[PDB]
Amino acid sequence: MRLEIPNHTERFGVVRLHEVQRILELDSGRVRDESPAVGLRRLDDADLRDVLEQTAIVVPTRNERLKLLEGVLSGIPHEALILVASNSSPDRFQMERDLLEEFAHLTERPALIFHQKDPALAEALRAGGYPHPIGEDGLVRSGKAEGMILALVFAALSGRRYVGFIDADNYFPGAVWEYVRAYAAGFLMAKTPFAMVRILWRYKPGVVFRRYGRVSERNNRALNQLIGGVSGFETDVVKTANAGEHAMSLGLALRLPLASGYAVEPQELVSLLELYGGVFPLEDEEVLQHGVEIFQIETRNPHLHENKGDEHIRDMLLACLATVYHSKLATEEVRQSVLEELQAAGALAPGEEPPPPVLYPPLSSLDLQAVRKALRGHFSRFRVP
Amino acid sequence: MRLEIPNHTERFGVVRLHEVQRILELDSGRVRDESPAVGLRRLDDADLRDVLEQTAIVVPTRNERLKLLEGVLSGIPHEALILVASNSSPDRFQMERDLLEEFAHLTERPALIFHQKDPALAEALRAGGYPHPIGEDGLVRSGKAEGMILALVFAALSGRRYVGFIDADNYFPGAVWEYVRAYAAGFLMAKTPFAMVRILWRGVVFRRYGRVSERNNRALNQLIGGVSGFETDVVKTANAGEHAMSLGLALRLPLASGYAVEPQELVSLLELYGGVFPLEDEEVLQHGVEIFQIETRNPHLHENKGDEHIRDMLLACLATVYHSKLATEEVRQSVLEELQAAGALAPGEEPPPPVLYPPLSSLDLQAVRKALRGHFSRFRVP
Ligand SMILES: Nc1nc2c(ncn2[C@@H]2O[C@H](COP(=O)(O)OP(=O)(O)O[C@H]3O[C@H](CO)[C@@H](O)[C@H](O)[C@@H]3O)[C@@H](O)[C@H]2O)c(=O)[nH]1
Ligand SMILES: Nc1nc2c(ncn2[C@@H]2O[C@H](COP(=O)(O)OP(=O)(O)O[C@H]3O[C@H](CO)[C@@H](O)[C@H](O)[C@@H]3O)[C@@H](O)[C@H]2O)c(=O)[nH]1
Ligand SMILES: [Mg+2]
Ligand SMILES: [Mg+2]
Ligand SMILES: [Zn+2]
Ligand SMILES: [Zn+2]
Ligand SMILES: [Zn+2]
Ligand SMILES: [Zn+2]
Ligand SMILES: [Zn+2]
Repeated sequence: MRLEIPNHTERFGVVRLHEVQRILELDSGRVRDESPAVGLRRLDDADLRDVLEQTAIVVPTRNERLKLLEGVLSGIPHEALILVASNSSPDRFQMERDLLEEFAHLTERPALIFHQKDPALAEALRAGGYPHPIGEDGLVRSGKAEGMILALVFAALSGRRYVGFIDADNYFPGAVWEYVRAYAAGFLMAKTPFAMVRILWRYKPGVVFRRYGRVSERNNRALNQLIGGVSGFETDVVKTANAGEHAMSLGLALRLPLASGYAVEPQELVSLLELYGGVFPLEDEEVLQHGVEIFQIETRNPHLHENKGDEHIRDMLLACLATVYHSKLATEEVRQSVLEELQAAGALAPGEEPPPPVLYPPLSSLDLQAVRKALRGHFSRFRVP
Repeated sequence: MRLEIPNHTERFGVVRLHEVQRILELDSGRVRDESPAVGLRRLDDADLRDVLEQTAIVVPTRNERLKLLEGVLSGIPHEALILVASNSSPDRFQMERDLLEEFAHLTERPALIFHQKDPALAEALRAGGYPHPIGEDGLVRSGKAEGMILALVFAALSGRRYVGFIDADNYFPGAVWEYVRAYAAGFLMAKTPFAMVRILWRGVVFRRYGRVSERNNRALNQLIGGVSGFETDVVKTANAGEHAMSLGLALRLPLASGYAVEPQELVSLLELYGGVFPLEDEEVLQHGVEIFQIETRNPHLHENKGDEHIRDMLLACLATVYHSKLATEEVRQSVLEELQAAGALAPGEEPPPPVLYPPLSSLDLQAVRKALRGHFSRFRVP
């Protein structure tokens, strides 16, 4: 894989937020006597795989066609561990388990699968002193976030260094291969234990392709405005406010609180800034000397995700602007810019005070020993030989 | 890369057609010390690339969005030599030359490019003892087939062993990568110098394209059964835009003109090496031909929704069979019926015997190498 080097890179405390990098070549081949370029990076097959050998790929699903999910699976590079994080209907979940098993079996690779609403996991969490995801029903709430949270836990338990997420509503397995390799590419270019990689795909000049465009644009702005509010300079750096397909080294993943809804992606960035932007004093000694790199990689393969959702669009916007409005870094100027976008579209007339998004605190607080203690008689269930 | 094992294999003279194989895993990793076997084919990354280091990948284009073509290029595995065969308008060709030059420089890899209507090549072919694809104007005829012929000449010259084709109307570089890894996957599983790999995929739109290719496939299978004496289901890639072949094979093979290119490749295989007619080629007699058919995980999602061509595609293919020297009266009539049934005059129906260029083997490479001497500069994207 050959990417561009980011021409500029926003600095913000110890966070280093790189400008978008285009991928020029999907597959760079095998390094020998190559002539060094200063404007782009070639990443060697070998090293990409070695990185993927330490990488967990979470595939979250809630009643997604089986064909699709199989498609996605066949597309994940061999070296990565697969975790299906399911929340499907009980029937479908079984079908998913059998699907994974055929797959892991035939391709001689380890995987894990689990279900969001599994009581075993709920007590596991709670024993490890992490009761926050559980609901009135005594089970973990439905929500992609809560699924990811549990996937993070497995990632942690399985000793993988990096976690990446790939959505299962992906028609193109070849795409998935790229996104996953691009994660590994990010982590290679990184020179910090604490790295994040976010995939985007921009569309350059309708119903779906048109008016979702102008919302990510707005969403992206509100992040840049948030940064601007602090540095005292405008910036156009953030282009991945929502980035479903994103990855992070586990060391950083466990450090970040997560939000509940569509708010999840945007929050991560806000969190990073609040935590490591040098404004509030910084506790974490190992981050203060290594810093955080954030990569934004522009993929060669389009994001084609099936749907039939309109009111997901409104919400997406709403959630992003919420996380910014309620940031401890939001200057008075930003807060109002944001509130005006909201009202002037769809949310509370007078009279707006957009719900503060609700935040699970970092997993760094979950005693992993307790969890290991608590699922001993079960780990062979989640595990798919 | 992991694939299914073909669950059967038609033997026809020394030709072996494999039943379709699904790719199960796009990327099987590095086989480093690994316990092999099971009922699938696993192909090591290292072996795959060593094969691509011997592979030319031809990208034909007539007047296609540049952004599409950059895409396609970006998906070709690094090891593979890129040949852009152009027949675009004067203006565009320039832009294409630039595009490629940029890409190859930036990614440090050899490419070549030519225009189908370049006079220098027409002179070269005529020198090579091969005037056949030249039109009246004195320039090479338009049509994809003619482009491929030229690209094969470049392939032979560049001394690569294996030639793959990839159409540029392709929206997903990821798909492109899978195709080219599949071509290598094919050649790796072959136990012969003479191998061929053919890729396929599985409103009221694509219903039209379906029933016709299943009809094109059926036609080819009928060709086979009429000879063997027993019906077969095996040909599923009568049309195969994305295909590859070891070069040794390609130069032995006479090429048809229209949408006859793909079907005719199979028919000529069967006629030359099916054991019916005298087969004299000490090497093919002794090594035989393997044809693979690989079902890809990534959809063929191209730039199209037009119906005039579709009929023509059917007519083309059914003609190649009708006019085969292997067709039986039964096989002939069955074609004629479908072909009238769809679109073709009631009485006087005898679909055009397609026109075929003789094998490229019948060409002197040193002659063309002499003739292109002052010109290699402009073809090679230096
Ligand atoms: N474990 C779990 N998985 C879920 C849940 N709900 C959905 N999923 C699965 O996780 C993915 C969520 O995808 P969608 O339901 O398609 O959400 P979306 O509206 O397409 O939005 C996505 O893309 C955006 C683009 O960057 C993202 O902003 C967003 O977070 C999300 O990933 C899907 O693969 C789905 O099958 C859940 O409650 N729990
Ligand atoms: N060099 C050259 N290229 C051409 C010419 N005409 C078309 N091409 C290019 O070669 C490819 C042929 O694709 P289309 O022109 O889109 O043909 P099609 O009707 O889409 O059919 C394609 O797909 C089918 C899939 O198996 C095939 O059956 C068919 O042969 C062809 O590849 C495209 O990249 C096209 O721009 C030509 O005269 N010369
Ligand atoms: Mg989706
Ligand atoms: Mg086409
Ligand atoms: Zn810049
Ligand atoms: Zn996506
Ligand atoms: Zn069969
Ligand atoms: Zn021999
Ligand atoms: Zn195709």
